[PDB]
Formats: sequence, structure tokens, C-alpha cells
Amino acid sequence: NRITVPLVSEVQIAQLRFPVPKGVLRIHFIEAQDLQGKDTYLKGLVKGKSDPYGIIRVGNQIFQSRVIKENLSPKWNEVYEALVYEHPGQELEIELFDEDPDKDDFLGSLMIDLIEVEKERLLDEWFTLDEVPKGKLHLRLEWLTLMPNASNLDKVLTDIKADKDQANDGLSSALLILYLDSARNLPSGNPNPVVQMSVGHKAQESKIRYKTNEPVWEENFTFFIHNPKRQDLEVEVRDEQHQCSLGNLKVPLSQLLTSEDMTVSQRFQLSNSGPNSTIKMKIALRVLHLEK
Ligand SMILES: [Cl-]
Ligand SMILES: [Cl-]
Repeated sequence: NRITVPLVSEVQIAQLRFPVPKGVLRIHFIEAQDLQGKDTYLKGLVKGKSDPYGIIRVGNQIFQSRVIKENLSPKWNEVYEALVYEHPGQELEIELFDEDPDKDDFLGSLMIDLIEVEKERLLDEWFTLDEVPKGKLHLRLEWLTLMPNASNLDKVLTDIKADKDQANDGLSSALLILYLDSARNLPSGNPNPVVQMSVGHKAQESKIRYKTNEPVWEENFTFFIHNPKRQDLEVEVRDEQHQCSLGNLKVPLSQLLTSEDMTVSQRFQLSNSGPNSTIKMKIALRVLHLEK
């Protein structure tokens, strides 16, 4: 005969690791001057119709500028946003081409070291193009860091408004980083649950889970955010089998602006779902900031 007291505690069985951006590089693709024109043997009629455009690379992210026609001093005035991760020796790569009817001619290249850009926070400079006889490109580079509070949001939003360079998909004042853990007690008692997350027009999807009302995903996602004060995270759970909804969740990102470290982590009640139907997530907001 015994009286038994079990000594139980929470133990870390394992650990998921996901990459996170070290920051956001805002790239102003402004203009070039004195680019290489098209060669001829003797001088003649015409000078050669050059139509420059640029390809910009940061890691896996690629950006393509507009083609401006018949001009060796192109003026694009465009702006792109690239996520930057820890990756030693990583560079901003730029190649300029002439849009031709056949093979597009090469108009020069540029390779800038990021950890140099990070160090400078803000550049606004002319660079002499590499691998060409002549040509210079005008860039303005902003290295933006992640802040764990909304104290400076108001100013970046006004800067976004004042910035008049062309942005294909607008500019961002924040990143949304979230962890999709699992869901409980989904409808019917099975479906093949899949989650679709969106902020406005940005959309991303989880993997499919099969024949379960208790799906586990353990996936992480990152979204560019235009304006947290306005935008909602929309979460829809669907049955891949029958393409219908299993419930959804709308989360105004403004709620995060007033939370500790702008992060909430909880079980969320699903609407348009069963009773006690829920989804477990972590959701964090980080405001993009240019400091000195
Ligand atoms: Cl490239
Ligand atoms: Cl995005």
C-alpha cells in the first residue's frame, strides 16, 4: 500500500525553427544616364533605338522595370520592396537590358553588398555600370528594420503617402508574421482541411490535411502589410474534398497594434463553422522603420 505523488512538468519535446527577415530593403530604381547606344560601322541615318529596362534581384526575389522607349538616359522612378534574411555575402544584383525584337542587348550590371547597405541605412548615389564602356545608374536604397511596437507607424504611413515613385503593388508599413498550429472540432463527424490566409490581395495557402476534423499544420507565413490600421487578416478553412468552407476567421490587424510586442497567441473561435470549432495561431506584427 502506497500514496503516490507524480512529479509532472512541461517538457520541450522538440522545436520548430523558421527563418525571419533581418529587414526590408526598399529599392528606388530612379534613372540612368549615358548608356551604351547601338553600334554602327559608319555614321548614318538614325542613331539606334535603345529601349532600356532593368532586372533587379535580391536572393530569390526578382523585379522587372518598365521599358522606356528610345532613350539612353532612362527615367523609371520605380520602387520595389525585398525581404532580406541572414545570408553572408548576399548582394543586390542589377542587370540593364535593351528591349529588342530578338535577343535583348546588355546595357550593364551592378553588384552591391547588402551588409554594406545595412551599415549605411540610407544610400542615394550614382553607380558606374559594370561590364560596359559607359553608363551610370541612380539608386536610392532604404534599409528598414522591424520594430516590435507601433510607436512610429504614423510617420512611415505619411512617408508612404509622400513617396511618389511607382510601386506595382503599393508600399508596406509593416510585416505580418504568423504561425498556423492547428484546428479543433471542425464540421462533420471527415473533411480534408486546408487553410487560406489573405491580407487584401496577398494570399497564401497551407498544406492539405486528409480526413480529419483535427488538422495539424505547424506552418509559418509572412505577409507584406500596406496599412495595419485598415487591413484585416482573413483566414478561411476549406474542405479540399468538396471545396466548401469549414469556417473562417477575420482578424483586424489594428488589434495587434495595442498588444504586447504586437503579438497575440491563442485559440480562435471560427465563424460559419461548428460549435466549439476553433483554430490555434500565433500572429505578430512588425512595423518597418528607417533609423539612423
Ligand atoms: Cl539576376
Ligand atoms: Cl505578401
